[PDB]
Amino acid sequence: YVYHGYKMKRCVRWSKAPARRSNTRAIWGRVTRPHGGSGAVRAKFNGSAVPASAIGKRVRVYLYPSRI
Amino acid sequence: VKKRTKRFTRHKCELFPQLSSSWRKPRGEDSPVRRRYKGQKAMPNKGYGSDRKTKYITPSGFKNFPIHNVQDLYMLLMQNRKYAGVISHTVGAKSRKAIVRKAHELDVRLING
Amino acid sequence: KAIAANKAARVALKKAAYARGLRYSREYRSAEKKLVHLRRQAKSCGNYYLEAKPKVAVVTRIRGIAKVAPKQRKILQLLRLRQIFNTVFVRLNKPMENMLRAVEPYIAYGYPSLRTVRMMVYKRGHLKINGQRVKIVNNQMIESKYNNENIVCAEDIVNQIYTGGKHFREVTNGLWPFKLSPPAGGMRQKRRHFVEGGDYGNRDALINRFLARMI
Amino acid sequence: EYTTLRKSCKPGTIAIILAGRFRGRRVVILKQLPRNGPLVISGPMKYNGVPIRRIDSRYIIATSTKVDIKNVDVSGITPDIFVSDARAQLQKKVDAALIEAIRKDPLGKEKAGYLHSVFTIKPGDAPHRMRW
Amino acid sequence: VKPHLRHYCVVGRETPSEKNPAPTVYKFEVFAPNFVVAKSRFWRMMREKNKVKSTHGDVLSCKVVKDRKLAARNYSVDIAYYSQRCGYTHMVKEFRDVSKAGAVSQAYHDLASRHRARYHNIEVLGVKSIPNHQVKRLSISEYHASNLSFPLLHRRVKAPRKDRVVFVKKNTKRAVV
Amino acid sequence: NVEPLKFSVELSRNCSTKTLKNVLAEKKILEKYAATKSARRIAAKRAFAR
Amino acid sequence: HRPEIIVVDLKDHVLGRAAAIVAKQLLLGKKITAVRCEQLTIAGTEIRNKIKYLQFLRKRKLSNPKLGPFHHRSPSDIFLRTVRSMLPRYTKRGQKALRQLVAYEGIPTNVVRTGGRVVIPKAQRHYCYRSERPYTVLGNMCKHVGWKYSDVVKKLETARVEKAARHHKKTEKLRAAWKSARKEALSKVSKNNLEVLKKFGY
RNA sequence: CGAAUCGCCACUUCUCUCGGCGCCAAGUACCUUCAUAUUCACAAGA
RNA sequence: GUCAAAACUUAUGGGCUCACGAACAAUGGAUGACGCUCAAGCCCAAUUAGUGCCCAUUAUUCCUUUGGUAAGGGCGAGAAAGUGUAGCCCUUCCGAUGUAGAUGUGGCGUGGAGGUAAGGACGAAGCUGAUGGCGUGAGCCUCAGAUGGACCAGCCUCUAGUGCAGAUCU
RNA sequence: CCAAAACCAGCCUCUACUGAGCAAGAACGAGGUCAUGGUUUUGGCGGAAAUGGGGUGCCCCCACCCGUCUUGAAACACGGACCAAG
Ligand SMILES: [Mg+2]
Ligand SMILES: [Mg+2]
Ligand SMILES: [Mg+2]
Ligand SMILES: [Mg+2]
Ligand SMILES: [Mg+2]
Ligand SMILES: [Mg+2]
Ligand SMILES: [Mg+2]
Ligand SMILES: [Mg+2]
Ligand SMILES: [Mg+2]
Repeated sequence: YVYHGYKMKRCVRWSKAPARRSNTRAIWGRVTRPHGGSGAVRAKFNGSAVPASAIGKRVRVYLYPSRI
Repeated sequence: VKKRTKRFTRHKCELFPQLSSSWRKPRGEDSPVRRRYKGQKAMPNKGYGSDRKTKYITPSGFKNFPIHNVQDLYMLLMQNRKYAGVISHTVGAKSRKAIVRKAHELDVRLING
Repeated sequence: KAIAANKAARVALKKAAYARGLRYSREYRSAEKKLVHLRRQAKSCGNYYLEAKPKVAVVTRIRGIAKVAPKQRKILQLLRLRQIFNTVFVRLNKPMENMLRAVEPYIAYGYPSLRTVRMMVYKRGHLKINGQRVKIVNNQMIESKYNNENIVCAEDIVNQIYTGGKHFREVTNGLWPFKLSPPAGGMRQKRRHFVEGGDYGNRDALINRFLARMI
Repeated sequence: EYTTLRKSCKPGTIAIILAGRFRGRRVVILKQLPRNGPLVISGPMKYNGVPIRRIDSRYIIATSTKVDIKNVDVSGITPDIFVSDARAQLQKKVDAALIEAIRKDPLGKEKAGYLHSVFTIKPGDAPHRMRW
Repeated sequence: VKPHLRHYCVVGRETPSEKNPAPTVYKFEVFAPNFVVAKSRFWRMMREKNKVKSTHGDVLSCKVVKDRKLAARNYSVDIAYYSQRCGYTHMVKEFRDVSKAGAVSQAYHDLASRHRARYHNIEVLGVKSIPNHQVKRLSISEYHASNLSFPLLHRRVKAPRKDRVVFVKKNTKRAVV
Repeated sequence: NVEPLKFSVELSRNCSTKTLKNVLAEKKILEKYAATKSARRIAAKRAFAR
Repeated sequence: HRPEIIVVDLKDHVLGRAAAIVAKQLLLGKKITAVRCEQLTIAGTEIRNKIKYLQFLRKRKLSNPKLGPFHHRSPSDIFLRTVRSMLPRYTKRGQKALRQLVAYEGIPTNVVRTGGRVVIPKAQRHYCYRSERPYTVLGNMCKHVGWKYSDVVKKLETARVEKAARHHKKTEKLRAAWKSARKEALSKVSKNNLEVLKKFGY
């Protein structure tokens, strides 16, 4: 769940990659299991909840870890 | 990693300035809190007991042990990785100079050095 | 000295458990081939075969513990069905068939397959030991519980609680009543009888399916 | 040696990079590292600009397409290796071998072009319905 | 869907006694979801007819019966049923289906709708396959003609589930969901 | 569940199967069917998915 | 700049199914723009539905109708109310989603010539009604219920259609070019590609 | 002012009852830049 | 169907239905609302289809706590013969709601006393506190006062005029 | 400190009979997972970072004023403005 704060904060390569210092922030999870008989899945985002502001909003579900 | 990090506050302490936040068990048949309706405040119980080998352990990893004078430091000489002296609030800054340069020489930890 | 005598025993017990379950495997394969010949004999003879009646039901408490009457409430305690999806094997005496008939809305039951018996005893099986509820894990665990030259294997247990046993009580009583999980894929209606399209009551051999999702 | 690296990921297979700097890049899997270690996919950089470098098997999609690159000597890819002349020299020695290994195959002209390809989850696109 | 009701033939008898040393065996065709209900309906008729009861008898055979084939045919199902609104309506409706089991289950859904009649109120009384002509009923008679052609008019063609879509461009089948 | 096709062999109800492996063979209603874009489109999407 | 809007074309859709599907997508963040809400259908004769609406209109606060339930008569305002009744209209999550919906009578010139128009197959009238059962086109009932612009919209709908149709044969020479240009593209140098196009049906 | 967003188009963007393209060479020829950004990590790019 | 998790409105199921339909006369307005009508209704059956899913303080399992007058083992720092503490240590098992009420508590806390130990003008008590820390909790402790100005916490024993949102309490 | 991958364990999920069916049994293979256990590895961050707490706002969600006598209190039943000392 990628979003942004209003100030920059430490990111994964804050020092190695200055180019990457947004006030953009991201909250990671895993798809955990399918939810319902439709395409929905359950994502736990780490130990924490994802914020309720995230709702209705672009989650980005990555193709990894790959299986296939 | 604590069960509950919040205080178990008294019911409706927030409305009444006089009430201390400190817990009192609710009573009265109609108490929403002792009837334990789901939207209400929780009550303390045995189930919130902290894990028992991490209990009493401050984030430093030490169990605090009160200290008043330089002699107390030797009560912690041999268990200096388990206990950390917390110097009492009322020892003088005078005496604390003495506790502190000695709590340094002995390798005992101090919470407020 | 004793340290190794514990080996002479632990080695001798699987030698026994091997010998036991080799017999039980044969006593199953043989007993059923013999029970196929007869029903197959009879079809050739234009003739029916009255299959021997079940001598063991896997009763399962299926409603919860609230609002239950003093008579049903006692029968469930004597069945040791004190929670929801508890399970016990009770052999089908008339006196039991009259207990089961008294609390059927509270239970699902039927006639366990040998496989159903294996899964419960191996997976969900727990001995009572010093009142402790002890997960089965060793045959050592079983021979200590059952001081009985007959009952040594976990295969001894599965035969007793399936063949109907001479120690069917000696065995099933030393087992804590089984604590099954709710049937995966759900029940149907814990309120109606099975033939009503519900859940409770005798459901014959079908219990193995229902009880399989649980184990 | 030990390797649980999955059957779908074999040396000389083409393999989409799902993550990291080289997203969507088809990349031949040159070799798996000496222990159950990360793959060393290579571009070849002559094509898609992917350097010899390590990638975890979880972060690529091993396409069914491959190349019979048993002929190529990727032995110079060892963990101890992991832009300096010794390394710039290494891939040059390798990509030229790896690149010709691609040439030997019938339909080896597409695989050169197939490796110039960049994967992208375009809208309406359903990888889970995809096979590879 | 495959038929609602399997075709069982439950055979059984009152258990032998010095009272009745060589008891009659009773065959009994049933259409049940499963044998445990077929065995049940079988003991329903044993006490409602033979005064023998489930405690005192013993089913000798629960086995399901094999389908006659698969060709489309024609079934005269004879179905007694009950209600407060009607206490015992004998009623030979005919149904067109591939199997006795299918005609019968088809007769339960038919019977459950036109009559708020549950399975256990109903009892089948027989399910003959019928030849074309014997079917007095006019509805299925329409389907007898070897030359019958009809349109599949005003279809709702839902997509294969894998392909279904919430939003689509209007004169296209580009997805937009 | 079925979508009638423009093709249709002449035939009699309850006809036996070996009669059919016959008659459609004498027309190749099937081999003729795959020829159509309506058929190819189905095998086409069935090649892309495959 | 325009946001990722999707302009659902609501003609001949069931009112409440389209309102239900749309009301869900608004929650999933879609920024829908319903059009031709005049053309939404409802089950039953118009008289069934006028009486349903006039029983709606019959409801007002006696104490002060001014603040009472408001009986919008625009088919679009009727579709917005129908779609706000299907979303959490008091939480901000839903108050937000409702503002992400823009109903229009007809298809307005800002929304025309903006992109293709989507459709909701689950809310299609043919998908839903039994075809021979009577149905209420929505802008038709609401003309009888007070909407005053039912003929203003038809005059507009006539204009966009006659206009869109004029542009459809203004471009017939153009579309015909790409059809011809593309067919002769197969004959071009795409040889091996011509076989990879035959497979897959291109 | 750092942001979240991640297909476009006058081949859809009419009506009434497989739209085109884009996805790494402006093209099917792989000429040809990519590394050390050192195996995920907001795409560090639009 | 939306609200609402789930049939992104599933069925490659049957019937029935046009106007209503979905366990226990008067403020306008209630299948809960919308809306639904080849249903989003009713009867029936189903579960991917003649080749399911969602939600409990429930169940099961895992972690932790507490209780057991439960079962055992043991006796770099620790290893106490132990009801109870910061539990001597470890292991396993079962229990846990609760008004009136009963009981427990090396349970909390207050004024005083016998002791012990200690602190204080390098700042006692008191008070203030996005001072954190500890304890299930009553609470304790520390930090900081740009607060104060001189007393006083710990521990065991003794004691009581000992703990307050509510008495139309003073 | 944040991550990610792996390994092992655990765990979980995913023939027989019958006349095509079942009341029917395993196997192979693969996946998932540390809010499971043990094995590190590899990167990211490092006057600051980091975890925790605290504060304020929001979001989604849950949530009937307490005490009281009473079968029954959110009651259109009583007592209840605030605080301090008692
Ligand atoms: Mg149910
Ligand atoms: Mg009841
Ligand atoms: Mg970015
Ligand atoms: Mg939903
Ligand atoms: Mg209690
Ligand atoms: Mg006093
Ligand atoms: Mg404050
Ligand atoms: Mg007093
Ligand atoms: Mg009264």
